[PDB]
Order: sequence, then structure tokens, then C-alpha cells
Amino acid sequence: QAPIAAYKPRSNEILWDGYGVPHIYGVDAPSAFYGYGWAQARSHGDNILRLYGEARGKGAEYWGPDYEQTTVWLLTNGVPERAQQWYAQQSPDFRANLDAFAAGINAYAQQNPDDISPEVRQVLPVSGADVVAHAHRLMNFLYVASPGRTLGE
Amino acid sequence: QAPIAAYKPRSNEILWDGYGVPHIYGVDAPSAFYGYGWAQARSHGDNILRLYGEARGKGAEYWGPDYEQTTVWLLTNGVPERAQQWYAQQSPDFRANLDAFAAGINAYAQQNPDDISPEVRQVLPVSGADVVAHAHRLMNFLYVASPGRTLGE
Amino acid sequence: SNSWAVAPGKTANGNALLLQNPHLSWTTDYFTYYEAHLVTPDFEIYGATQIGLPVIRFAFNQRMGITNTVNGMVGATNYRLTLQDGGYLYDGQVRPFERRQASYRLRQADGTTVDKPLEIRSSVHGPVFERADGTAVAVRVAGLDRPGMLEQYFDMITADSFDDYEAALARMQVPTFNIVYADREGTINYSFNGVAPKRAEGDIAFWQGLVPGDSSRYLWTETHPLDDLPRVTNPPGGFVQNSNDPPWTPTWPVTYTPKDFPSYLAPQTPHSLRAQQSVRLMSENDDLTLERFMALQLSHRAVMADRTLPDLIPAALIDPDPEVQAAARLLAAWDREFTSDSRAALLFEEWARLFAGQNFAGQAGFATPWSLDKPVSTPYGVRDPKAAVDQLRTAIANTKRKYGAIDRPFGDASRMILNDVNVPGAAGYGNLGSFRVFTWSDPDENGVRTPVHGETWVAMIEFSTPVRAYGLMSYGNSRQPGTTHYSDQIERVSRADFRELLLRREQVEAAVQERTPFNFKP
Amino acid sequence: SNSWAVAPGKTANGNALLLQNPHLSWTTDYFTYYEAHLVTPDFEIYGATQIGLPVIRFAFNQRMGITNTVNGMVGATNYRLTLQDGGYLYDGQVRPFERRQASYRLRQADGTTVDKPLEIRSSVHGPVFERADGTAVAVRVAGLDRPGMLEQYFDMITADSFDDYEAALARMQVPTFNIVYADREGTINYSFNGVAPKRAEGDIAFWQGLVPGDSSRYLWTETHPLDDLPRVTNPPGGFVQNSNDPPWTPTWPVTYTPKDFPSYLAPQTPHSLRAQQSVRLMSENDDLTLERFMALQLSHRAVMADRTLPDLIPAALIDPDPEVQAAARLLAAWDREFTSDSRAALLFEEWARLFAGQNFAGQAGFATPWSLDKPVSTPYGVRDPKAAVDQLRTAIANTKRKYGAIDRPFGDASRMILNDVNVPGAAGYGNLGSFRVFTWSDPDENGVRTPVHGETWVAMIEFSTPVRAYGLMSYGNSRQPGTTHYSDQIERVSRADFRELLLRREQVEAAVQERTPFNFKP
Repeated sequence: QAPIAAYKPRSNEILWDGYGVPHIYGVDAPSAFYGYGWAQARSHGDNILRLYGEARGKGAEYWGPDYEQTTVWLLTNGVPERAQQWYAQQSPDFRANLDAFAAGINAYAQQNPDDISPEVRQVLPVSGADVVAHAHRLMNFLYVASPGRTLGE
Repeated sequence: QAPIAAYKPRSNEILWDGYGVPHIYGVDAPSAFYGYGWAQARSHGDNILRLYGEARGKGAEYWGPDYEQTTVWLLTNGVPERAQQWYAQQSPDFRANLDAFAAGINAYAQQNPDDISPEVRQVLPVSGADVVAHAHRLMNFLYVASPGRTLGE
Repeated sequence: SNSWAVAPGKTANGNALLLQNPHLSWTTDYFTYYEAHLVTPDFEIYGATQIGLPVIRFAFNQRMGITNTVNGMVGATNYRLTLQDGGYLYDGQVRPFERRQASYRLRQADGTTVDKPLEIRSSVHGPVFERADGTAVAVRVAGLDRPGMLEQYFDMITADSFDDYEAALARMQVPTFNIVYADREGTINYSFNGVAPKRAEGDIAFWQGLVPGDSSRYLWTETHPLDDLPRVTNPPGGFVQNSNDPPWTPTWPVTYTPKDFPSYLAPQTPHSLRAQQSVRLMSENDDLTLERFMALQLSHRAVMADRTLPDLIPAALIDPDPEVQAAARLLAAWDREFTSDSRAALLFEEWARLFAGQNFAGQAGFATPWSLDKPVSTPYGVRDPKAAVDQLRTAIANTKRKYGAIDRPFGDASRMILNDVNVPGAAGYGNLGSFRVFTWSDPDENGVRTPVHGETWVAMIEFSTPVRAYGLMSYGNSRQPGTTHYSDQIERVSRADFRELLLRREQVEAAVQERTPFNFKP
Repeated sequence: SNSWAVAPGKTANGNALLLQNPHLSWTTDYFTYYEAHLVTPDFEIYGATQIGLPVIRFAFNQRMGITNTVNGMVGATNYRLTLQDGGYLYDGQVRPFERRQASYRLRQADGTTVDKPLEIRSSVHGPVFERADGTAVAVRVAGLDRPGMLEQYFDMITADSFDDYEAALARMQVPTFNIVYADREGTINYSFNGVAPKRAEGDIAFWQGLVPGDSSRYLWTETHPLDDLPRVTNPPGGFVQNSNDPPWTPTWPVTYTPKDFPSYLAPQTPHSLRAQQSVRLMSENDDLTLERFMALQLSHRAVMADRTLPDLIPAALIDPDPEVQAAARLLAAWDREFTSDSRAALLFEEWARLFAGQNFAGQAGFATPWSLDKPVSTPYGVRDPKAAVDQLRTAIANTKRKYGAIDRPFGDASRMILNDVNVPGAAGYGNLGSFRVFTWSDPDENGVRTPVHGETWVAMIEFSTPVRAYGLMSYGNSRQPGTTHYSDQIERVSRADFRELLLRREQVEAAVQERTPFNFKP
């Protein structure tokens, strides 16, 4: 026995239901990732932009003292730079999906500038490397190695 | 504060309710004990007569082998005879109540001979001493000193 | 047997509550209870007592009430004699027996009789009996010089005040029994009653076995006065109780300890699960009403299940046998109550029979042993889960053998059958924790069992003005051939539907079915 | 976080069941979950993931699904260095640091920036940080050469068979997490995932503290392959689970023991009461249906109460203080469930905070300690009843101070407040035994507390054809200023009323509110 016939999208569209859940249909993978980025930007734009800003090692530069410790932690551990290497080492096909995702976030911000909080606009535009950096920070330098455990705080 | 007025009987009567529970009213204590004996004879006549027969040390004589051990136990422990002493040592007023109780049992049996089982009729008439003997057997030679514990059975 | 007495401060309306709840054989003739009501210009008594007895032992009226439970007062001693030279050895010397030639008749199957001689021998201890193995035993019984037993009970149940009651109790004419008292004044009392001989040495275990009969050192002649026995009056816990357990937790908090009395008075064995429930039910509840009180009497919790299933179930689930796994899930979904529709109860009993013995009193299987410091929460746990699972495997086989399935409804197998009345049962063995007791017999060919002992006379009284009382008698008030009052209450028992006990003349007149006027010739 | 996967043989209809139940902060931005659905001609994925992430970590589709829980994989080592002569001591020799002059900008309150120099030093272990006390620490992180983390998850949640899934998992690009899998074929799997370095000596406790940084003996360079990590596939128990407990009881019966793996992989600490409940809920039930499965996810039992009240209540009842007696009766009448109307729950938490510590993880107060031999029934009992009662006395004072009474309804103090929505709470701390979790904050001036962490994304899937799934997201799917989708689900959470997750095109079209067609410039 096999699963039910999977739907085959003929156009790119996002169908949002009553709870703000996006149902993204893409004619191909890159289009799906683009829509996903657009949806996330619409739903959690401000915080995603802030997080990507920190992953660049520019939290202190963009927002000040409250973001300085993380900046030192990420720079000392060479997170921003390693994200460049990791980004460069992505398979051609997957890197395209990462770029499309980033493009979706920029697109949303560009089309709806007044929806993005002022203090976080300076982060635009984002890129596929920013995406890799955030994932690297979250996994390796939050879940596995947290600053509190090392700094002894 | 005091309890509700107690009822004052003007005649001797037994009022039985739907469950065969007797409500005995006597103009004095002896009359109440007489009614109680009559009621017990009516409700449990056969077994009471059998029990009194055993307390006399005549269980083996009246009913045979199955009653022999108890007979030896009661005779060896001098239960029947001590019941005579104890009966003789009762206060005048209480002894009168014991006699009335016994008289109630005999009365019932005399008025309703066909209600008493044949094999137990030979026990009649019963007396106040029989009452003391049964109580003595039950308390001291059943509840306190049982034959099984001594005979090692 | 159970017994509760609650002080006013622990009730909603401010009246004392009393529970008469003797557990006895449903078939032994001399253990049969009879319900009656006696009214005279000078007194009134209502209650149950054993047939043949002229006084009511479980009595109450508009002012007071009492109840009894078994305490097993050790008032008799069995001495092992050393026979020698036609007498017995005593302090290094041969003493002669006191002999008496008696005789008795023995009825034959044909109806005639034969004369049998009977020699009665006595040592300084008392009458001598010879055992099968040849051991000569002398029995010494305490209080053979107390003829006022019947009159003392009469004066007790007829007392005008707690003081008169106490004065009567103090005569020491009733040789045994735990006795609980309660009156409308608000006094509640618990007394470890009986005639106990004063002994120079030895604990209760020593005096329960065969004591050396060759030494005057063990020949007692004195008995303890009421003052030496364990007693509790109006304790701070506001309640008093006894479920046949030793007198060490008659109330909570307790008012004394085992070391305050001779070690030969009572045992210091672990309290049964029923007794533990008794203490919990009273101590844990407040603002009691008669209705609430009655509901509590009906509790039939499988307390042993609460102390064992937590450890047993996980262990049984790792066994490869799918039936053992199934049995474990059946026991896990059970609410641990002995209700009629329970499908796991029977299987649990069978496991318990192996885990704690046929009488469910075993302690060896528990991880945490009983302790007087945690009298109502120990013993606990399963010491050997692995072994406990083997026992469960066997229990499954025994359950199918006896009942034909591992999930047969409790009330389908457990029945109460009197004459033509056949009703479903509920509640069970006290040693498993059931407060309301029904000691079920072994099943028949079809897995049907009936009560052999348990709830008999049951009454709960509220000493309000006028008093309010409800009761029930399992096997009716009559056992004469062809009576209509033998099986006419078992249905109500089955539905826990109590009759109101009628003490007031107007209530009695309104329920009269038969009138027997009588003339007593003084 | 909780996670369940049930094999077909354990369900009524024969389909696998999966539970996604991550517990995380309700306020930390990078921990925020987002629900989405992706459909392409080549694949379909539905589920939740942290914002900013391009791949769904808690995903499922018509064929398979996975979920994650925290395992705390120790993939980093902190080394204490010995500084000397401008370098650090290593195998008896002074090694030089690798230095790098970096710099960064710091924004001032006025909006301008200043340049701050930052020297980056590294030992052979890795980057060096100086602590307040002056201790120089070097951090060595595993897998800094694994760039395929995002792609591995993508290939996992997009796998066409368990084999492809396993092949993806085997790349070792995801550094941590327990991962549970289930598909429509009937396969269920549990994996203790992560990148763990091979170590020559030391247990997990040794490697979690500061390791000597002056010896090459502690400098690892290798990591374990998937084959060395604890894993379970289609176990005989028919289920797999993890509630953040060590991987020693992922199923029942277990398929391996702690001694089968390096002692530095996972701790051998006692499993929390929530984890114990998880094992019991799955192992004790059979013939599961999606409806029954969902009802079980909602369990909020105060398991610690079952392990402590039996001993605590009797002891508290002997205390002369009528309030302590009252508190004990309040706890005794409680059904031990964290329901909204519970009047004893809050008081119990306060006692527990003292008995087992602020995080409720303490073991010192128990009579019977935890044992892997009785993983779901220990620890148990109160070691010092007397001391436990003193703690209760204090708990009463703390309860009144925080909530204004000892019997305030649980749901009156415990609230879920999002924007203008204010609903009563239920369930509570996992360490007290609650399976469904709501880590309540400290109360405010008025004794009002709200969830700080706990249920976030919750989904239960039945792999029937087509699949059937229900879910809920505590804090909505949007947190942008002025969104209408932040507090629009908290009411349903409050009533445990799950939304059906829409995967089929016809269901989606029937629920559409907004349509955003888009053109992507490749």
C-alpha cells in the first residue's frame, strides 16, 4: 500500500489559514524556500533580523552593551568567519535553497518596509551566510557550548 | 439538657416489626427478661436449647459422638458445677431476672411445642443455672480458653 | 471486628458517633447475633447479643452505647507437666494429682446410651489433659471466682453516667474484649478489658506457648486491676478505635506506648491493613456527620495493592509471556477497590495469597517492614520483584482454575446466598485492607464463593436528642426452621441500604406487624 | 520535552503514533517555534522549527515524522590552563599562544559608536577566555568541521525510507539532541544523537568540569560514529520514549544497559518523575488510538505526592498546631492531580520546594533512593517525618505569603496571559511528575503566576492513510508588533482543544484566509 497522491503545485503561492499558519506551495525547491523566508519575515521579522545581526558578530555594534558579551563570545570563537567557510562548502543545490530563503526575507522587508522595526532595518540585506551563521551559533554555541558554562557565570 | 422522655409501659407486650425484631415492654425488669427469653426461644429456640444442653455437660448424652469432645472439655474443667456456685452467688434481684428469662424460654416451648425441634425437646425445662453455665462456657472456655489451644488440635 | 467512637468536637453537629461492627462466623451457632429492644419503667436497651445470652453486649439507648472487639486477652495458661512416680514434678518434688471418678453417657446412632468413665486429674495449676503425642498439659484459667459477668454488662449498658459505667467496668467480671464507649454527654472511651494474671517474667509469646509446669515460679495467683490496663478517654485526636489490632494506636496521636505496660499484656506484631485504614479514615476526616460516617464504614480499599502494585506492575511487564503482560495491564487499570464489577480483584487476591500467605498476614515479601513509627504507611514495596512475578504467573493459573478466567467480575463469583436470595457481593478480606469485611470461602465447581465470616450486626449511632441510629443484620434475626426472617436483610446489605433502628414508641407502633401480650407469673 | 513513538502492534488500528512535545522558554527569541507547511512537486514537510532556521526540526508528512528532545550531548570541553612565561604549560613545556588582534564597534546610548580592541588567544585546545577569578579557560568544541547540519536535517525529514533516513543520520552533522522517528511502514526509532569525542579516561562528571589543560593526555581529536551511540529500533515493548532522562529506559523492557557504552556519554543520575510517568503511560496501555494517545499527553499527576503523602500526612496529624492538622487534611482529600480547581496543589508545591529543593530535583529527603532496578517506582517515602513536618509548617507560611491562603484554587493563581486573553491554568512542574508541563513563574503581588517555559509546539500524529494529526502552539504563530496571531491559541490550550493540522490541499483551500501569490527570480 502507498501514501495518498502528493499535491503538485502549478504556481507559487502562500495560503494562510485562520491561525496565521502558512501553507507554501512552490513549483520547485528554491521557490519553496523563498516563500518560507517571506513567511517567516512576515511572522517574526524583527527577531529574525536581530538574531542574524548577532550571528554576524555585530550585536554590540548595532544595539550596544546588552549585546556585547555575545559579540565577544562569537568573535572569539570565530563563528562569523567559520560560517563563511561552511557556506562555501554547501552543496550547489542546497546553497541555492539557502540563498532563496534569504532572498525571501529581503523581499518581504523590501515590499513592506514599515513592518520592519526601525532599529533592526540596518541588518538588511541578509544573505545565505547569515542563515548558516545563525544555525551554527544556535547548535554549537548555545545548545552544545554555552557562554555561561565557559565564562563560569 | 436532658434526653427525651423514656416510655413507661403499662402492660407487658412484645411488638414485632417487619424484620422480626422484638420490642419488649415490661412493667418491671423480671417481666422484660421473661419476654426476652420468650422472643429468643421463638427466633432461635432450637439452637439455644442445644447450646444449653451442652453447657450442662450432656452434649454427648443427648446427641452423641460429635458432641463428646466438648463434653469432656466442660466436665474436666468443672463448668456445670461452677455454674451452680455462680448461680447461687448472684444478687437476689439479678437472679430473679435470670429465672424470668429461663421461664420465658420454657413458656414459649410449652405454648408452641411443635415449633421446637424433636431432638432438642429433651433439654426442657431450662433454668437460670443453665443460663449462667452457657455464659460461663462462652466467655471462659471458648473466648479465653479454647479446647483447641489446650488439646493442641 | 471494627469499632469507632467520635467525640463531638470532630463532628459537624456536635454529637458523639458510635460504630458497632463485630465480625464473626455466619454459621457457628453460639456466635449467632440476635437483635432486640427492651423497655422498662427503669431502663431501655437496644442492640445485638449472642443467642442464649440474657444481656445485650452491643447495646445503646437514648444516653449511651458500647461495642466490643476481640483483644485475645491471655487469661489462661497451658503448663507442660513432668510426670514421675505417679505424680508430677514440682520444685524438685513429686506432687500427687487430685483425682475424681466421674462418668457420662454417650448416645449411640440407634438412640440408646452407653456409660463412659472419666477420670479427672488436677495438678496445683488446674485440670490435666493429655495430648495425642502424650504431653500432659494442665490448664489454669483466670477469674473462675468472678460470678458477676452477666450483671456487670447489665450495669454497664444501663449506666446513668460515665462514672457509673466506669465503676461497673472496674469490678473485673468480664474476662476479655476491647470495649468502646460513647454517650450523649460527649465522652468516648476505649478500654483493653479482661482479667490478666500478674506474672513475674516472660513476654506474651512465652505465656502463649507451653509454660514449664514443674516450677512454682510460673504459678501466678494475682490479676491486674483496671488501672493497669491500657485505656483512653477523650483523647486529643477526638476519636477512639480498634480493629483487633494491638492497643498501641487506639487513637491518633497516641497517648501511651508499649513500654508503659507489662510486655505480656499484648503483642507488638504489625497492625493489619484493615486496622491501618481504620486509623486513617478517622484521623483524616473532620466535621463528620452520621451520613459521612456511614459512608466511611463501607470502605473496601485493596490497600495491599497500593503497597505492592507500584513495584509489581513494571516488573511483570518485562516478562515475555503476553498473558503476564496482560494480567499486569489488567491490574494497572484497576482502581484498587473491591467493587462488584472489578475484573482484577480476584486475580489480585490470588497473587496476594502467594505473596503474603493464605491468610494474607505475611511480612516476608515486603521491601520496607512495618514500623510503629509509620503505623499507617508500612509495610511497603516488593522486596524481590523477580520472585513476585513468578508468583503472579502461578496466580494466573490459580485464578483460571478457580474462576475460569483472569478477568471475571468480582461480584459474579462473590455472592451472598441465603435461602432463595442470591445477590452480588462487594468488599472482602480485612487483611488486604478492606474495612467492611466479607471473608469469602473457597469457590465451588463454578467459581462461586460466599461469606463465611464478616459483617454481621452493623450499627452506627449519633447521640443527638433524640438519638438517630441505622443498622443491618446480614443473616436476619431468626434461624428457626421455615422462618421468613433469615434472608430478608441480605438484599439490603448488598445495596448498603440500612434500616433505621426504631427506639421511640411512636416509631415502633407505626411499624408493628405482630403483637404478643404476655402475663408473667412472678 | 517529551517524545513518544508507538509501533502498530501496540495500537488499535495498526498505525504508528508520534508525539512532538518540545519544552522551551516562552520568551527567549531564538527559542521561539514557528509552524509552517511546505509543498513542492518533489516533497512535502509540515511542522515547527526555531525562527531563522530554514529547515523544520519537528516535521512530519504523509509518510514519516521525527521529533527532538534535549540530551545534553557533551560535545565541548573546558580546560583549565596553567599560565607561565607568556604562554601556557603543556607536557612540561611552555607553549606559546596564537594571538590575533581584532576589533569591534560598540553602540552608545546616544547612537554613536566607539572602537574596542579585542585580542583573541588560542592554545592547542582552542580559544581562551579569562574568568572573573582570573582562571584562564580554553574551549574545545567538537564538529567545527561539519558544515552539513542544515542539509542533514533536510535529508532526514525528506527521506523516502527508514534506510535513507538512517544514512542521513549517519553523516553526523547534527551535533546534539535525542531524535525519535516513526513512519507509516511501522518503524519507530530512538537515537541518542550528537558528535561525541572519544576520550581515553574519565566519566561524564569529569568531562563536564574543568579538565587539566597542561597535558596532551586530555586532548581528544576523534569522535564517535553513529554505531557507538545508544539507539533502539522496533523494540519488543512496542514503544520508544524520552523526556530528557538519560538514555537508559528509552523503552520497556530495555534493550541495553549503562555498562554497554563509554561512561562519559551520558549521566547515570535518577530519572525525573515526569520521565517515570512517560514510561508508565506507554508501557501500561495497549490498543492505543489517537484519541486515547492525546488524552494521555494531558496527564498532570502530582507523582511526588504519591511518593510522599502516605508518610507525611500521618506525621503532620500529630502536630498540636490546628493549622498544620488542617493542611494535612487538605492534602489528604486531594486527588493529587494538578487541575484548575485543586485547593491543595499550591500548598503541596511549597512543601516540595523545601523537601526536594527549589527545582524539585532533590533526593536527600526520600526513605528509599532511586534505583535503576525500580526505575519507575523510586525514590519513595519520607526519610524524616518529623523534619518533613517542620518543612510543612514553613510551607504553610510561604503559601499564605505568596497566595494569601493555604487553599486558593490552583487555576486562580496559575494563569495563562497573552495580550488581552487571560485563562485558567492546569498541569505544572515536570519534576513533580506532571507529564504536560507548565513551568510557572514566581507569583506577583497578588499571587498570580504565568508560564515561563513548558508546552510550546504540541502535535500528535497517526500514520494512517491519509495521516491524521492534531496540534497546538501555546504562544501563536506570530510575534510581530500588533499581530492577531499571538494570543489566538492560548484559549484552546486552556481547554486542551487541539486544531486539526491541515496537510491535504482540499483542507487547506477550505480554510484559506489569505493568499499570497509570489514570483521568485531564480
